[PDB]
Amino acid sequence: GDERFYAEHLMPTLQGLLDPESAHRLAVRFTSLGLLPRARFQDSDMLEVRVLGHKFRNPVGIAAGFDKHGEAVDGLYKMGFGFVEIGSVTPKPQEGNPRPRVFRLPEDQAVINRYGFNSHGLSVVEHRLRARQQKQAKLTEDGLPLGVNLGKNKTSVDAAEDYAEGVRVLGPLADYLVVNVSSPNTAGLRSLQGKAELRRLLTKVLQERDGLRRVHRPAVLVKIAPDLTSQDKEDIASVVKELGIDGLIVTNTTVSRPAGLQGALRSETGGLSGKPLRDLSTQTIREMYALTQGRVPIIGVGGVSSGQDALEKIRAGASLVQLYTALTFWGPPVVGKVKRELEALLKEQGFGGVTDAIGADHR
Ligand SMILES: Cc1cc2nc3c(=O)[nH]c(=O)nc-3n(C[C@H](O)[C@H](O)[C@H](O)COP(=O)(O)O)c2cc1C
Ligand SMILES: O=C1c2ccccc2C(=O)c2c1nnn2-c1cc(F)c(-c2cccc(CO)c2)c(F)c1
Ligand SMILES: CCCCCCCCCCCC[N+](C)(C)[O-]
Ligand SMILES: O=C(O)c1cc(=O)[nH]c(=O)[nH]1
Repeated sequence: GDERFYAEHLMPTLQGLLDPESAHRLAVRFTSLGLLPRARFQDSDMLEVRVLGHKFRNPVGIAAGFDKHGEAVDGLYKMGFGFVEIGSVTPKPQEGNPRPRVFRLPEDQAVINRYGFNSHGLSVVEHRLRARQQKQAKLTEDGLPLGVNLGKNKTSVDAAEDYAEGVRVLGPLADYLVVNVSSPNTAGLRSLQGKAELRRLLTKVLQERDGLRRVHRPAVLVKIAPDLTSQDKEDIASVVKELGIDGLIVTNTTVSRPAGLQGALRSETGGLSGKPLRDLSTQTIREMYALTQGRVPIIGVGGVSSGQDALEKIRAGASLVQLYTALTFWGPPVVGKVKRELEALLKEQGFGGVTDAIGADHR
């Protein structure tokens, strides 16, 4: 009902009137103000997942980058997301790259962005989250956890200290933290995915995390690129198991440009998201699940806009999934759509619930 209206009329009209960055800002504002109908979909028990030390009422989250500064968290839960991830947040405020820096590829159901970690900074986000900290504690108890995605400043000399500062400041306010070493839009950042740098970096992050008081001690996940070599992936899996990293987010956007893209803006610099990333992401999930023997929780992300997309990532090894780009095309109704379709497919394929389907392709 609302799905068709948003998909065929409202969203195409917003896109026709507004450049993508302006449209994004409007979306965040409307969401923050709750200017959206409370999702009518009631989450069934078979969508519940217990992972990362928490209950998730459903496995569909909002990916990092939509609410970079923690301004729309409650509105995103109202939209029906089972968990919310904000960020990336950098230690100091920074403006990001010059405009234009976001591009729609409607023929490909894709987006290219080169925002460059535009961030209000840790202090501002800290105070935003503190203003609703007890509300979030209740939401988390009720199965709606909060993740905080940490980045590094453009002019930072010591990347590990940037992430450490993020752990110290926002760790106490998060159910999980994400060490984002896979943005394609910060020079040198992805090199932090290399084995030696990654081990040093994550050792420091986990030390800082372990130093927080117990009820303020988050899970720590690493978010990785879809563009890794086989060697890169082996090394990451090894470091993650060695250090006891709590999970992986798989994947960030791709700097590849798959054959067949039709969008006029396909050769813009930046990370590509949406459908052209979908199966690249799913295969990266599949590989990382195998390399970690299924013992390391994966949040699967990239090109999800249907129950089938979600279930493919879950069967490949994901315990949870996220989406972003689908929102920009389908609007808020896509969340209920994915959940309804996912429940139906689980039933069709003989799964008792999401948990039974995690990694099922490997078995
Ligand atoms: C405009 C835009 C901004 C993003 N910003 C971030 C970010 O700040 N940090 C991050 O870890 N991922 C960021 N992402 C990546 C998404 O979290 C996600 O990994 C990726 O877009 C694939 O999911 P999707 O195909 O559903 O959009 C951003 C993506 C887009 C499209
Ligand atoms: O190109 C982009 C884009 C690019 C890069 C990042 C983001 C976006 C992005 O959010 C977007 C785009 N085009 N349209 N939207 C968009 C616009 C909206 F108004 C809403 C929205 C949210 C809440 C309530 C209501 C009204 O009920 C509407 C929405 F979800 C998405
Ligand atoms: C082998 C992967 C090649 C690159 C990505 C493949 C994209 C598959 C097409 C499904 C997209 C649906 N739509 C509306 C976006 O065109
Ligand atoms: O801020 C950005 O440019 C950004 C960060 C990130 O992690 N991923 C992405 O696609 N963009």
